[PDB]
Amino acid sequence: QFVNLSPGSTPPVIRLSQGFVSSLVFLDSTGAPWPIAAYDLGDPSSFNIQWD
Amino acid sequence: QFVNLSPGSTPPVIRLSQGFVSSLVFLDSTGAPWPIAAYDLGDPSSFNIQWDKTSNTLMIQATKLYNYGNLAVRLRGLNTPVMLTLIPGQKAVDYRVDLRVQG
Amino acid sequence: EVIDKKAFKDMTRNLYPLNPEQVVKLKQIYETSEYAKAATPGTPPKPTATSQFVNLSPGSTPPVIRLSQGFVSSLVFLDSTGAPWPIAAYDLGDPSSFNIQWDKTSNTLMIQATKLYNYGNLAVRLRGLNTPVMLTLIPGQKAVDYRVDLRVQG
Amino acid sequence: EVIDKKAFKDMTRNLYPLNPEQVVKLKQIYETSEYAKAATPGTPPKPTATS
Amino acid sequence: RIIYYIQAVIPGRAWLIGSNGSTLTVREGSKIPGYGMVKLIDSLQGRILTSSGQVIKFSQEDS
Amino acid sequence: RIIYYIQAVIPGRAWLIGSNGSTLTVREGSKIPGYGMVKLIDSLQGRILTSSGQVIKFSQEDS
Amino acid sequence: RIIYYIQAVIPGRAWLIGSNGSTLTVREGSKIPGYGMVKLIDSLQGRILTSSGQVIKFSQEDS
Amino acid sequence: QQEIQQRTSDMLTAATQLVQDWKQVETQVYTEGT
Amino acid sequence: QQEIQQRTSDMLTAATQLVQDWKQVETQVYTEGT
Amino acid sequence: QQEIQQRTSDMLTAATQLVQDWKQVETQVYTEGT
Amino acid sequence: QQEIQQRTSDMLTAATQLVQDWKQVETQVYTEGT
Repeated sequence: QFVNLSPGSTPPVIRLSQGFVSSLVFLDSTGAPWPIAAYDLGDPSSFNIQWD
Repeated sequence: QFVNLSPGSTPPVIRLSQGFVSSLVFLDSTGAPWPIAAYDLGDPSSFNIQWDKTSNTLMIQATKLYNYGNLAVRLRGLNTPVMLTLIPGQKAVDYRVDLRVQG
Repeated sequence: EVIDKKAFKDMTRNLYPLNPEQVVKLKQIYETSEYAKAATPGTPPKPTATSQFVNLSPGSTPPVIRLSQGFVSSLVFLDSTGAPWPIAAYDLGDPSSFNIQWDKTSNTLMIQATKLYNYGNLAVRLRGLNTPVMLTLIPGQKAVDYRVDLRVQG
Repeated sequence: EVIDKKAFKDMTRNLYPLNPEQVVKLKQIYETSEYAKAATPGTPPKPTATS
Repeated sequence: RIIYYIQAVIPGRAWLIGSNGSTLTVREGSKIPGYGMVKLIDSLQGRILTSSGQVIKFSQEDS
Repeated sequence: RIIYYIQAVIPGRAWLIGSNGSTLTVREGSKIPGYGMVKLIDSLQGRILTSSGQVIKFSQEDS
Repeated sequence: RIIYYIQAVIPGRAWLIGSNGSTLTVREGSKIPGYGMVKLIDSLQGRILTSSGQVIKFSQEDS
Repeated sequence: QQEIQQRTSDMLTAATQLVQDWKQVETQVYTEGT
Repeated sequence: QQEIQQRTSDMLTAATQLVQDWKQVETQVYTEGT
Repeated sequence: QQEIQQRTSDMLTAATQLVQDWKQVETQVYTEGT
Repeated sequence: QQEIQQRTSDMLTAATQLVQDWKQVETQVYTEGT
């Protein structure tokens, strides 16, 4: 997917399943990797995040 | 939204939801970021706030369903503090709000 | 063989005493109950920002600040030109009704009301002034002052 | 099957003994009690500065 | 002429502000210039009765 | 002309925004320009009744 | 013309994506361009009923 | 007739719970950054 | 007739379980990277 | 007739509570800045 | 007739065993290599 940061667009949706792992990788418009500065997760009893 | 600091205008409204994250980012009239000097939260039993102590982004989580409140934000260069009202439980949730401050 | 089915249906019934629709309706009564607990009586106050001029004459009346219980009101102090005027000290009567946050150098006091209808007064001494400034603090009105700007004569 | 409905209604009445409007009026009675406690007898004094 | 608005009210007193910015405080029996004699202070609903028949209220966008 | 939309509503108050970007807050008895006098604020279902017969709602793609 | 596909659905809402890549979210009473008025959102079995008689589903190799 | 008194006991517990829930008001928190 | 009261006991346990499950709200977690 | 005395007991507790609430007056706090 | 209740006891133990077996979800393990 392509993520648009306009103040009119809708946030993107991720389909998951219990006990399974989904990998999210972040690239820019050209496709090169974009390193992560920080993250913030709401409701940690329902999801667990692994990250180097 | 645009924030007017005239002594006649109305303070802005932030729509929240319980357990969800709302991001507040502070920009000037042109749109460049304005780092935050301090903040003050009334009723912390209803809201949870994360902030690294230098940036211009707040992460707000609502704790209760229908309890509403207010918030004070002091920026780095400004002398007038910024007043916000926080309302949960609407039919829309503000995932990210951009506030244009007049200066 | 029907013994197996009868034990199974009574068994299902004992294990899950509530149906799904009953879960939905019980959930619905519960949200209506917190909303009724959380609802506010009358009308809520109107949130306003104001600006007043302070006279240190021996005839004028001291200024009034409208507050609300659990809400924050910010007082910022400015001189006649409009530049900030830092605070030297303050003195609060009745601290069980009000809460004041203040860094020990700035020109802003931040006040929260603790009780519903108990009102008070507060004294502020600035750096250059010899005359102290007295404010009166009234909670529970039909308007709440989110921020008050005070222009001082000097 | 009507046993199930009767049990659900008696349960709802046992779990929440107070109606929503009753929650609202109890809140009104209660805030009125603080207002009556916090009111001051007679007239309050006039605040003055003198010399 | 001059219009007065309620700034604050408790049982007994009322603090009023005028359109010129002057602030006053009044009790049950008191003098108000341009309105007359105060007859009743009603702390609920924000109404002040005056001997001339006028009712003193809050400003409408500031109330 | 100008169209107003509900930004937030609680029992008692309602915060509205206009198509010009101006924001207002109203209570049960209040003045609205171009619509008339407010008759009823219904916090559930997001409807505001007006003396001219109009109903004030949320924007449809923003609600 | 444009074809819409279900991306996600809960009771109440449904997130849809179009063949142009645009994403929308809808509730029970809402406007959809080119299809009409939504009549029923069925969270089980992944079906959306439309006033024109059409049913909105998942893409077949992406479902 | 006796139902008034059983109702008084469940109601008494619920109203005491409601008023004690209405009593608490917590202090605000100020965060300083550098 | 007595079935109303047996039903009251299994139902009481289930409803208490449901309301205590609806009570808990947990704090969010912020992760810092360098 | 006996209702006067039951009323005396709930009323006695409430009036004692009211007068003890009217008794307390707390000292003011002065804050020094540099 | 009483067979419903003996059946209720073996069935109760088996269903409790089944639901407690359905409850557990274990955390994933990440392995780092160098």
